[PDB]
Amino acid sequence: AAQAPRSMQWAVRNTQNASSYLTSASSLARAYSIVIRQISDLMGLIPKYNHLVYSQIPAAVKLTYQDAVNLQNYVEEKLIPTWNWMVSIMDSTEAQLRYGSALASAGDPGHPNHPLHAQGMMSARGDFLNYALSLMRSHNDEHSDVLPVLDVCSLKHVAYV
Amino acid sequence: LRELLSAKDARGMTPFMSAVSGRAYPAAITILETAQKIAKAEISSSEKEEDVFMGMVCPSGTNPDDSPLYVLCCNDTCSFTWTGAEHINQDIFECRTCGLLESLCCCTECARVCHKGHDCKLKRTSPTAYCDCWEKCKCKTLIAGQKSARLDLLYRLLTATNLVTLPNSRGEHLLLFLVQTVARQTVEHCQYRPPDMPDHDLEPPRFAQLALERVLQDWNALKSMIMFGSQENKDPLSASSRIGHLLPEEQVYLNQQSGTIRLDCFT
Ligand SMILES: [Zn+2]
Ligand SMILES: [Zn+2]
Ligand SMILES: [Zn+2]
Repeated sequence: AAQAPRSMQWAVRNTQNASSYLTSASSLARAYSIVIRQISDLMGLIPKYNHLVYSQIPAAVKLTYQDAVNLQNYVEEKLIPTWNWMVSIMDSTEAQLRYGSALASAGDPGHPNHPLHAQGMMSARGDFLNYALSLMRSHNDEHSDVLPVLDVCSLKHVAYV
Repeated sequence: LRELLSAKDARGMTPFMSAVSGRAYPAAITILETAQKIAKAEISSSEKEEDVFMGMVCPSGTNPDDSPLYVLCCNDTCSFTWTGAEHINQDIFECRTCGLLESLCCCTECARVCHKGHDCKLKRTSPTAYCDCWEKCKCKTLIAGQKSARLDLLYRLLTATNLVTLPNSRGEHLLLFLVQTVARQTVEHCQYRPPDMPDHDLEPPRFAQLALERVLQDWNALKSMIMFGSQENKDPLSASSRIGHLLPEEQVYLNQQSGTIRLDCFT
C-alpha cells in the first residue's frame, strides 16, 4: 500500500495469524468481483453468438434479441442494491475529502491542528469520543471548523466493488 | 454637550466610557441618562436617533475589547481584597512587559485589566498563591466602587444598547464569558474564610452570578448566543472568517457547514 500525499494523509490511520473481520469482508468482495466480470464477459459475447456458437462448439442453446433484452433487464435489477450501497458511501467519502482540502487551503498552517501540520485507555477513549462527536456533528452540517474524523483503510471492500 | 460627550481622549474613550473604566458608576449613569436626552433632543436632524446615541456611548471603530457592556463585567476586584496575603488555589499569570517574570505573578482580574494589552501568559507554577500586582505596580482592581450602582448601570445598558450581540477580542460572546466566570469563582470563593499593605478582609464579589442570572433573562442575549456560529452570526476570530480570496469551488463547499464549538462549550 504505497503511502498517500500530504493533502490526503490526514484522512488515513497512519503514524504522522490472528483472525480479523476485515480479512473476510475483503476476500468476499474480491470473490464477488470475479462473478461480475464473468457476467459482463458473457454479455459481451451476445452480438457475435450466431458465429461464436457454430464455429467453436458442437452444441449450444439457441437465443434471440428478445431474450437478450430480458436477460439485460434481469441483470440490472440484481445489481441495484449493491450499486446504491457503493454510490452512497463513495459520495459521502468524496465530500469529506474535498471539504478537508478546502479547509486546508483557508486555514493557518501555523496552527498545530492544521491537516498539514499534524495514555492508552484515555487516548483510546479520546479517539472514540472524537469519532462519535464527529459523527453526530456531521449529520446536520454542524461541522464547520475541524477536520472530519475518517480512515479509508477500512473501505477496501467498497474499492473492490 | 453632544460634542464634549462624543469627543475621544488619548485612549479613544468618550467621557461615558471613562466613567465606566474608572468605576464612577453614578457618573456613568448621570452621563448615560443625559446622552439619551441629547440623542432624543436632536431627532430633528437627518441622522437616526441611534447613530448619535451609539456615537456617545460606544463609537464606531471602537476596539471590541473596550465596548462598555463588556468593560462593566470585567470590573471585578483583585482576589487580594478578600484573600489578603493567604495562599489559595487560583489561576495565575506572568506579565513580561512589566518584569513580572515567572517567579512572580498576578491573578486573572489584574491580568485582564491592570495588565490589559501587555505580554501576559497563563503561568505553570502551583496555583496556591496570592497576587503581587498591588505591591509591584499601580493596581487598578483594588477598588470595589458602589456595588448597587454597578448593577443598576448593567440593567440600563442591557436595555439601552445592542452591545450584548458583540463578541469580545477572543470571539467569546458575553454569555460564554459570564458562565466561565461563575464556574471559576465557584471554586475560588469556596476557599474564603471569615477573620503599607492594601485593605484586605473584604467579602468576595457575587456580581458575575447576578449578572449571569439577569442576562439570561434577555431574549436578545439568549438568541444571540444560541445562533452564534451560524452564517449570519459570523464569528470574527479564529473561525474561517476570511474566504473571498479562495477559488469559487472551495467556497461552495466551505460555506455549507456551520459552527457549534462555542455553543457546545457553553452548554
Ligand atoms: Zn490581583
Ligand atoms: Zn492588579
Ligand atoms: Zn503588565
